[PDB]
Amino acid sequence: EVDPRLYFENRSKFIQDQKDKGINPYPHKFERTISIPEFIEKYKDLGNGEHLEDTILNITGRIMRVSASGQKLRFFDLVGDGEKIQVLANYSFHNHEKGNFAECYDKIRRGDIVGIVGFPGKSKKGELSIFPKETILLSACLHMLPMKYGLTEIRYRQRYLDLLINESSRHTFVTRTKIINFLRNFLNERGFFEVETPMMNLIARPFITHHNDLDLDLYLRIATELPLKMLIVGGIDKVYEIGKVFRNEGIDNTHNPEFTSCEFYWAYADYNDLIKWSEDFFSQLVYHLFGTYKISYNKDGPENQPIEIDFTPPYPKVSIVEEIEKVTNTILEQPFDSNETIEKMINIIKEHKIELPNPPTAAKLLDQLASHFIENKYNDKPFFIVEHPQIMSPLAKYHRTKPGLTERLEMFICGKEVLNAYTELNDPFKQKECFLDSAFCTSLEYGLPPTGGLGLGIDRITMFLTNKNSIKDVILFPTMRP
Amino acid sequence: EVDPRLYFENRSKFIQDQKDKGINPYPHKFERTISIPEFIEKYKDLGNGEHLEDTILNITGRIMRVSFDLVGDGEKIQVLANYSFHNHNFAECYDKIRRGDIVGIVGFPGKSKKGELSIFPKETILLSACLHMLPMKYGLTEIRYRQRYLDLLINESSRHTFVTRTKIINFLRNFLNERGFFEVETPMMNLIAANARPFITHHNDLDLDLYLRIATELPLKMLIVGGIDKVYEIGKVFRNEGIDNTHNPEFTSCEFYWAYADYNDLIKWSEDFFSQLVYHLFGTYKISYNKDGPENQPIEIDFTPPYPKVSIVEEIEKVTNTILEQPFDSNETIEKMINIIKEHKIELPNPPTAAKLLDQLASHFIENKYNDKPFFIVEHPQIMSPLAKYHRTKPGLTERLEMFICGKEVLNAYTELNDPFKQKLDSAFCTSLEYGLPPTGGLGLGIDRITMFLTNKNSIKDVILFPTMRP
Ligand SMILES: C[C@H]1CCC[C@H](C[C@@H]2Cc3cc(O)cc(O)c3C(=O)O2)O1
Ligand SMILES: C[C@H]1CCC[C@H](C[C@@H]2Cc3cc(O)cc(O)c3C(=O)O2)O1
Ligand SMILES: N[C@@H](CCCC[NH3+])C(=O)O
Ligand SMILES: N[C@@H](CCCC[NH3+])C(=O)O
Ligand SMILES: [Cl-]
Repeated sequence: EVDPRLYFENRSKFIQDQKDKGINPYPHKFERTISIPEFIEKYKDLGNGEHLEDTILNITGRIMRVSASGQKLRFFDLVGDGEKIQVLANYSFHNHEKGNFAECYDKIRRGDIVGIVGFPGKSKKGELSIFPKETILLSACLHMLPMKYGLTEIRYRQRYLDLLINESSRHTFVTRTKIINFLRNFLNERGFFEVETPMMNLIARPFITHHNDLDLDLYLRIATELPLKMLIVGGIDKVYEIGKVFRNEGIDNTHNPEFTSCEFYWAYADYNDLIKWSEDFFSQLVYHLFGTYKISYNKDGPENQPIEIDFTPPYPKVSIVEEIEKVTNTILEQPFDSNETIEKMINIIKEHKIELPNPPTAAKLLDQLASHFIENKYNDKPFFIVEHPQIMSPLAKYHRTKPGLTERLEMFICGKEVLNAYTELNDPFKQKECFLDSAFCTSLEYGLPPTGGLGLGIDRITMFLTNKNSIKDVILFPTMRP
Repeated sequence: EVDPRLYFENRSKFIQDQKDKGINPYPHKFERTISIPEFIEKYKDLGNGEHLEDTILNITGRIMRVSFDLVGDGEKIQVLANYSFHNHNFAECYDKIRRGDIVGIVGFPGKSKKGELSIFPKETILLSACLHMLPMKYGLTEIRYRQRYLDLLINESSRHTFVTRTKIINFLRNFLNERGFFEVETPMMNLIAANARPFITHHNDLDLDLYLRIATELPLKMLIVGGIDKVYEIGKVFRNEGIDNTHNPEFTSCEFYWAYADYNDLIKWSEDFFSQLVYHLFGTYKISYNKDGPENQPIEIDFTPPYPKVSIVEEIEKVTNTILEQPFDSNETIEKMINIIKEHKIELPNPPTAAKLLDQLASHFIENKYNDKPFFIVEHPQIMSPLAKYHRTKPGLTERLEMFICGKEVLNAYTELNDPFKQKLDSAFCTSLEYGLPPTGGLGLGIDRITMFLTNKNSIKDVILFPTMRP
């Protein structure tokens, strides 16, 4: 035990020595007849101690436990694609002509990738194993690997260690890819049409980069909203894009400078459809992934009791202003940026011991107030926070009966935002910035139909569905300090 | 012949006037019962002049011709607006409608005496006005790229072009997933960035200058090490470099990495995947392609496997009456190549490294050996190819391939190099290789060039929706 991190020294040597002896310890091809998970699937049902000696198979995996037993009989745990089988290497069954048994297995360390030629069977004890007549070294593992339960900050830097050791890690990311596919199939079913828009435009704080043979400073997209709308105008009535978006700001458990987003835009759809949409999409994904609508989620971390979140539609809808009003014994007279009212809000913020932001714009004052009182109204369910004001919501179309508000929604899971959508604004005159892009503004003048449109935070969604407290856990190689 | 300046102003006025009259010319919702393409599909088979007057339908589209022509989702139907049927003033409710306007109609389906399939309005609402005058059909420059929504609205080919792009991508995603691959997302921004100049940007609350990925190769390999034996990613990659017909600073790529697969597997792969996509999209393996532009006769490109394979060195050698003795970066040989470049009147690059000298020589002689078929250019040397594993029988070469269509590169792939000692890059990636990368084959596709050929376009600008233009 306790190797002095000289394993590398004594492996890097061992490699060169293998080259010196005429051997190639990194051979080009190994023609395999079967993947581990297939192996398990087609031999799960053998009787303890039954060998199929007339079946010669070629298999590959990574060694993960070199157990030894006798001298003329040696074990190994072999893994591939998230699964394990045993190897039982018997001096008796070993094809001697190719090589001396002891010296063909004395070589194999933990981590090594091997290629075995064997027959399938079960041990007396009933462990399903491969039985090698021959074992080739395909790609050595030069370093000592962490033991099971070995894992820190190393997970994120070196994901390949997480994926190799912690059976949950693999699951976590297999779930991410599921979700994304589910959604793509969800949307394509409904007739939507995936496109790609530009990552860099000419205009949240942005990431700014230069194009050398262009002499123009460009900007990494803070979102996918604008071009898609320009495409609705193009006459792609149902259009979406899944993909990375870049926001220069603080990093924390629910914040990464680059993150995956989906936005779809559905011509001829009002706010009500997007609520029907969201309730239908969330529930179905959750049912798809767990067979039940309810799930468990360790909000306060895995050392603390989980909570149960219930995705059965419908979900609640809360009117942001009416709640803050209700909950503060207060009226918030319009317009919100009026003098009288901003003070009334700052008065509230301080008097409930909460952090004032600078600038104190009514838009930001609302958001804070919301994020204190309302956002954690329900953890045990997802719910919507609807009808935000126009001065929070400048692409959101003016609500049709209620003055001052828009027809917008935001779905919240356990305090955090994961969907944001609204009846789009399509009337160029009402766009206060247009009287944004010169290009986008113009399009609106070519005539945007009534449209509803919706945005999802892929990672936060993934986070909840994979019981992670950090967004760093559900991204494969998050951006770390050096 | 109207002026476009005032047209905007007179419509902008017309909107305000509508609001003054209590009318809302941008109404929130119109509950439609049917899409145009559905309308066509469920009434294609009416007799000329037959009305189904007891069927009241709600439909929407964009007006495109006053005589009215109505379009939605790439298709057109007629509108016939009759005093006979109008729910009562008719003239003043339709004198209002301009070309471009989006409307919502309440009508019944039927055919004109002449057999044109149409909707018949009792009522027509203005849903979203078109404030500008639109291009006449067959009146469309640089405007296509800046304002794509005009291209998509007028030129029935444009829509096709992009519908094809999204097809291809889906075909490939289903192609790969079928075979067991596992889509992932890697980072767009790395600490250290193929051989290409990078886009460089700063993270504010990290206080650090990061690099837009020039490719997806490295992390995927680090994932192979992770034990995702079949892994792929489709997505944008950023290269600070020249723009032209087959070049955009940002472009879509797909790279998959296939553990335990040799270089040959990737040939089988590519020949499969190309042929099948081509068969999938056109029903035949052969396509037509206006290489020299649409004013010039097309050529026929034949995707029936197998495709040819050409040994880069052996060809340049063969074609130049020349031996190119190893090592290539030797003194004697570089000269022998520069001698060749000048003496066949071709542009020398600086630096004159043997790696670049090869590439040029290749791109002149070999790359246009076949236009009428796709073909492979295999076994590049190690000094061109530093992630490519050393070819197993031939010294000096690697086990690499590159599929070329009509002179242009669209696939690049090799038996990966997995032996850290032989690697002459990220401290992170290197390290992974020391944890032990199995034999793996891996492959890269240029989504946009592939699209370009399959959609008969001379420019890569045509198959990207909003290409990056100068203002
Ligand atoms: C496209 C929108 C749609 C609503 C859901 C989501 C809202 C937030 C935004 C965000 C910002 C940011 O700076 C770092 C993030 O990680 C996230 C994130 O995951 O979700 O993304
Ligand atoms: C994934 C790789 C594999 C070879 C096929 C293709 C090669 C080039 C890449 C490239 C570079 C560049 O700086 C500007 C580009 O437009 C393109 C492009 O789209 O074609 O993509
Ligand atoms: N751009 C929005 C998502 C789309 C909302 C509806 N247009 C966001 O990032 O929140
Ligand atoms: N990174 C390569 C594609 C993968 C080739 C095989 N590892 C390129 O951009 O050409
Ligand atoms: Cl070979």
